[PDB]
Amino acid sequence: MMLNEVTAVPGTALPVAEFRDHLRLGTGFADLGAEDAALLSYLRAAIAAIEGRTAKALISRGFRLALTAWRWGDMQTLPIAPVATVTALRLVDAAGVETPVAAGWRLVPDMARPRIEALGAMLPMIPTGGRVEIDFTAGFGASWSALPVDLAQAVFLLAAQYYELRHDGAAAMPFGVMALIERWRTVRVLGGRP
Amino acid sequence: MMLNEVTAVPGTALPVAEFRDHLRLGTGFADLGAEDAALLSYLRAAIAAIEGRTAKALISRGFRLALTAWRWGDMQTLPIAPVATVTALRLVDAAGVETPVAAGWRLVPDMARPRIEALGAMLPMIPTGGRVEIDFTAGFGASWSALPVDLAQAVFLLAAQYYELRHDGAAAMPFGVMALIERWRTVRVLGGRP
Amino acid sequence: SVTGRIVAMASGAGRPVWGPRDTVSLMRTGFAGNPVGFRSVKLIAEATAAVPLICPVLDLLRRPNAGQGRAELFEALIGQILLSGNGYLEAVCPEPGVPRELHVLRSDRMAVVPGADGWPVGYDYTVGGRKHRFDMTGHPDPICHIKSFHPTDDHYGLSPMQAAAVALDVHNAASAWSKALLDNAARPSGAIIYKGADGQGVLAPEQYERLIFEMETHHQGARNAGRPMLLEGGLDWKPMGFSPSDMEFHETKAAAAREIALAFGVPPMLIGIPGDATYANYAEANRAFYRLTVLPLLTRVSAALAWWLSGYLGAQIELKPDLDQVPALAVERDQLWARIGAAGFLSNSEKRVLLGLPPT
Amino acid sequence: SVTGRIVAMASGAGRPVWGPRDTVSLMRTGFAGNPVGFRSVKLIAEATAAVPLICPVLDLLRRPNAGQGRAELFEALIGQILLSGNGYLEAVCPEPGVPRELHVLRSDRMAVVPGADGWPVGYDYTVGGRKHRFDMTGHPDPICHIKSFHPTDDHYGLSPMQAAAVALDVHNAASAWSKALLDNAARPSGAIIYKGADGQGVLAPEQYERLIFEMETHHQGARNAGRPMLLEGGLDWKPMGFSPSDMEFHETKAAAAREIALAFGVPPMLIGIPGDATYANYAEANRAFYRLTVLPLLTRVSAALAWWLSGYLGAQIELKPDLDQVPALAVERDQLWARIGAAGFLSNSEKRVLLGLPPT
Amino acid sequence: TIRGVLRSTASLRQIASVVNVEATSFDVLVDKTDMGSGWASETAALSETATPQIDRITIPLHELAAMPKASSAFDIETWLANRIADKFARAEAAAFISGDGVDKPTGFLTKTKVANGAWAWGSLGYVATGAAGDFAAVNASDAVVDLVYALGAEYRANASFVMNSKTAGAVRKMKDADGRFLWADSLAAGEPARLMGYPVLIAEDMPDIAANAYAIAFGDFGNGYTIAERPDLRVLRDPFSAKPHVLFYASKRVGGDVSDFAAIKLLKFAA
Amino acid sequence: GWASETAALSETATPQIDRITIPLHELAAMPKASQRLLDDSAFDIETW
Amino acid sequence: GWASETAALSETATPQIDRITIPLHELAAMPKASQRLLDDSAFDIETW
Repeated sequence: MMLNEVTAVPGTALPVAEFRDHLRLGTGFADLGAEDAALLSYLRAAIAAIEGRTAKALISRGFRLALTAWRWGDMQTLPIAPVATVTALRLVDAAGVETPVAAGWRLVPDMARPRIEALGAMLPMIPTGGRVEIDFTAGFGASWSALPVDLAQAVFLLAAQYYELRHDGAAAMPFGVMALIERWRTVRVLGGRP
Repeated sequence: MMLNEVTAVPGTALPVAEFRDHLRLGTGFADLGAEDAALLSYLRAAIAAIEGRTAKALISRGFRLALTAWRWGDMQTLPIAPVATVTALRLVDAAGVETPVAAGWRLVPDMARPRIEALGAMLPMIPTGGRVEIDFTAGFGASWSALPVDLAQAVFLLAAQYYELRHDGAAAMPFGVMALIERWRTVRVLGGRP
Repeated sequence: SVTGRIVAMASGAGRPVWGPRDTVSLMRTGFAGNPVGFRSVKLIAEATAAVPLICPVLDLLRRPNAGQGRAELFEALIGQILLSGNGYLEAVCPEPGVPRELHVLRSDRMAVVPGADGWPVGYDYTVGGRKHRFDMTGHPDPICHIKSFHPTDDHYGLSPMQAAAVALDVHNAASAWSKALLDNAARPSGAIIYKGADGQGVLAPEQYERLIFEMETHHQGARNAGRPMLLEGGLDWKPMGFSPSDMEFHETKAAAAREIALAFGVPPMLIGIPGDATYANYAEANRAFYRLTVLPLLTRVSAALAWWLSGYLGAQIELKPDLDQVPALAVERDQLWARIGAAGFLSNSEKRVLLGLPPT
Repeated sequence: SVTGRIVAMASGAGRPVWGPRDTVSLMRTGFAGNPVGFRSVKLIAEATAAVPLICPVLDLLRRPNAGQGRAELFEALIGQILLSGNGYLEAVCPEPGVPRELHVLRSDRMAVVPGADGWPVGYDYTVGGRKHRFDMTGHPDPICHIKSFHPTDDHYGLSPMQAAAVALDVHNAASAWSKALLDNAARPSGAIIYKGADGQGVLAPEQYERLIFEMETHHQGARNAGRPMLLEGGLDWKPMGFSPSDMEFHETKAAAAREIALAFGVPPMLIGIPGDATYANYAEANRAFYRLTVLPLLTRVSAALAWWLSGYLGAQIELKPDLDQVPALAVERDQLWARIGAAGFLSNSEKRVLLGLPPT
Repeated sequence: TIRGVLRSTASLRQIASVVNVEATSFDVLVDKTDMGSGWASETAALSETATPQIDRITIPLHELAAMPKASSAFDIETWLANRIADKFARAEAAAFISGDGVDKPTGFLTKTKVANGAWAWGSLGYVATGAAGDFAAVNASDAVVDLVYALGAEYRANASFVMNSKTAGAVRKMKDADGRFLWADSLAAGEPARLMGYPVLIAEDMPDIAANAYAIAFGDFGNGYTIAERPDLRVLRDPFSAKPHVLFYASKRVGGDVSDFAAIKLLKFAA
Repeated sequence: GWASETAALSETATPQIDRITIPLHELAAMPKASQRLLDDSAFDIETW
Repeated sequence: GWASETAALSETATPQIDRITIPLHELAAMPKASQRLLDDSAFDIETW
């Protein structure tokens, strides 16, 4: 299960022009001077901190989930939560014949537990040695405006914090960064065999 | 159960001209509009924070509840609480055909339990491998004036906070943000099977 | 019989009446599932088959059909009565009198038909979608229908397993509680906690394979039980326990295992369940077993064979249990022979007529 | 009969029906796995072989084949009935009457065929992928198929191990709980905690070999039990305990060790499991064993040998257990000889006919 | 006890020839024509008079399947078994009457009908009523009686009418010039069940009275229509595929078309 | 449905189960009878 | 197969069977003998 991203964000999809406004608009020094491409490097650091704590995706990037054995008999919960439309469930063998499948499975979308959940009880078996591989597109929307705005504010509360102070310096807000994230974290209570 | 929104709020329905009165910006300046691009960026970031802590809606935008298997045999409690006039339980098929169904389902309005209970003792069945999306418009009212005012104040107590401090900087009221929210949260005590 | 016509119309004449749906599932969950429900029926059905009978007709009962002996027949017959409250016996008559085939039809797939006057006209053996519709609108009436007593139903029996159906599901699930507890449980015998200088800190895979090899070799196992285990800075060993160790629903299983044995009527001493000594010394509990739940059951079934099979004959025949040379009733036979044998006042032939002997 | 013809075409005529899936796995986990399930079958199968029989034909039973004696045959026969509910006996007939070979076919690799009229036409011995297809469309019918009673199935037995299949997995895993607890457990008899000036600090390998050698020589072992153990600054000795010491699933294993013995019907006193005294003094529990689970089992198999082997002869033969000079039933024989021997009123020849004697 | 809608049960099964078959198909063998023997001449060659050309008609023995998912007051196993046997008894009734060729028994209405009097072997014969909407206005029931007497005296020993309910309605609506109900005269009689001395089978899968529809059939279906089938019903009590729904599998296989094209005669409501 | 050989037959529609409720209303009469009228008259008023 | 079940081999190719017909012809000989020859000869030609 490597789960590398196929493509990253373009960078032009990120709200750098809006984050300059969350940094100092309506109150402030002026527009002031901010290294523009620096401000893009703190948004990518705040999204990747909230993509990890929430297990969401937020920009709808393309993924590739290549894992060897199916965990359940049929279920296969996908980790990156807001999903849409499996690109392909191609199945490579130990030599690399890469024979895709086009039926036998129906992705059941959900923000809680996205699944693969094949038809009946038969999910495509794995060639011995030949890892299965699932390409999917997971996230809310293509642009920044399609996001839930409370989750978008948790990026701006966090990316501004990485802008305001560089090293790990000390400094309880009601809806802080942490309180806006907790309704998007994954609540799991299984430590068991299934 | 995906629960996305069909349409967002218009933005012109948000009280930016009244939120500006709240935040004590200024009365008779000739500029008066340098903050309009950001004030509604914090009102949408504070409503969406209270829409998740309360599971309420507040602007009565249209929703789309795309789910596959029914949670209980007949009930199907909807997540977004203040509802009215469920439009369409169009029953999609395994692939393609979408047939809207009158189906003999009712709607039990409540702020706590917005059920969709069926009258024929069984909701319309679900084609195996197909979803059942429900279009419904849920919220208090169309404009800002139709809200409960204490919940409208909890947006103004919260979006004023995001306007006054940008990053997560720490800084006890009788009826604060939290104490106004708590009569609108969902009080549940079931972790069971049914 | 005069009121028979009124109840028949409500149910619907000419149409099959099924009764209990879940009957087949109590068999798999209560007779193939737990030993107490398994042993209780097997203890009775192998006891009623062993009791001889008193009448010709018994030549049919001795050899009913191919591959199904005399004792094997009543195990199938009583084994349906204890399981589903109903016994069925098809008679196949190539010959006009005393039909030479008997077959215990299972009561899962049999259904009654109320008919006109309330007493049944059809029985339906329903396997797959296929029916048969046996007919009761005749004189020989080819199926004897032995009912257990049911006060509320008019067509079936009560099946003691239905009365114990809660206590079966307690005993099935308490026994499966301890099974899945032995299969889903993580107890550790301790935990080597490694905090570090910070509140959190991992240890490197160099250090981690060092920690296994001193734990694998020198601390785990029976042979390393009690090494003094130096703990440097940061490390600490918190030994865990397992606080309910024995006795996971042990008495509620042992109480439900007695209520299952209560419903079928076996004493707790015969089946082998633990419990307080109610009966004393097996001269009582075996005599109580063949007097409260075997011989009343056998004299009720044999009374139905005495009447159904006499409908094929001309003369009516009685057919009762022997209640003699059944070796569980020897304490009732010592007690009755020594009473009259010690009564020396009345003469020799005057007590042969009491003990049941042919006088001389 | 008539119902059977309909039943066949539901399952499929001419095609093998297998029945139980796991019966090959319950043998390894329930008869080669635990002693209670092992001894329970061995206690019964060695009891039914010891009981004499009453009839020529028994000359076959005394010497069925090479390397498989009379007592060894019924141990193989009943040992399949208790394990998988089915007994099989192949007969090889070079001669027309009384075939001189008997073979207990194991019931893992045998499958039935329903045939046309519901009663079986084929039995299929399947080892590997290779079959035999014994034929039942004839009169001698070369395999006797002894069924235990099964209410839901029409072709097989119930196999008491299937009814105890939860209590086997409790007893197998609770016994394997204590095995792997004695094999995976790190208890220390203490821990010498060394913090240091900091919150954390290791001790140098010069100091550490000093610390082993004063612990190896002067503190561990029986001979160093209780040295006063000076602890300077920084060092500290925290003695650990072991809070569940005995009794890891001790009663839930012992309750499951009784439910296995309950299902096969052996008393707890004969097998040797601990428990409350139900039976008293072994004159009862051995008499209960040869009356509730041996002689009903043996009179059911012998009733099938009396009918299958009579299909090879012309005249039909009865074949029953002796129920005489079997020394567990001596308490039922004292009780019946002293009753009639003390009955002095009826004469001498009038009681030889009661006790079973040849009259004089 | 759970109730259901009570559907029609009469199914053409009890008047057609039911043959238990075990193979994949049932081949009936009917000669198409006569011997053709002539009165011989006293001085003539007299050879090879003729021979009946035989024809094999194949009953394909199709299968019927219904697959419901099961998804303690009433017990589903007995009830669903008592519903799916009814649906297999009713869905084959439509195929026996107006089934087509594909995967199902071809009913006797779908056999290229030819007007009687020009009747050949490969078809079924009909008689016309008159006006296209209904029975003839001047003399009703003349179509019924010459439908009876245009069949053949050997098959009329045991022949029956086949209609649905609202064609027997329109038959009992026939009345004389005083309005006295030619069939079952009073309002106190009921269904007389012996039309023209022959039984009536109310089979609902027949079409009703229309512009050209063949709403009334008449025949000895014991020679006419052959139902070849296997008597059992498959019962896969499936504990797999879906944990949520049992999804029982029940199937019966059955086939049939017409064996004898002379036995069945139809009533065309046209000119 | 008539199942073909090369079909790989799909599952069919499980019949909808309806559940119609009887409300079970009450029907009562409360006649008012005089005590003296019930004590004096020759007729059985409590029966009538 | 061994590893082909994971990639492909969702079904293993069954043996495509084949029917070879024995047409069962007849072998017939009809020699013509004379009635004079069948009567004059001392040799039994009818059995030869």
